[PDB]
Amino acid sequence: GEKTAGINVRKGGISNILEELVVQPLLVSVSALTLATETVRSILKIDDVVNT
Amino acid sequence: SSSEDEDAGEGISVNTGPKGVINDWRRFKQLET
Repeated sequence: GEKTAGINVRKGGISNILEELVVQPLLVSVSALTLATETVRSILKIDDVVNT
Repeated sequence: SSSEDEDAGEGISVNTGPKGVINDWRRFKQLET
């Protein structure tokens, strides 16, 4: 149930990172996930390469 | 006596091989240029 448990590089283990002030905007992870999924879907619909 | 004259499928359109070999192609192409 620890929603905000992350890798604490300073402590060297696992701990709550909101106490470490390690935060990022949502439209970084969301954008990365969306764009990566779209790119993977685009690549999966490819079955040949042609040299011009 | 002794004394005498004596005394099909031509169209290939290669697909990926050029991509695989472009490293060596450019390796030779730089020196050729």
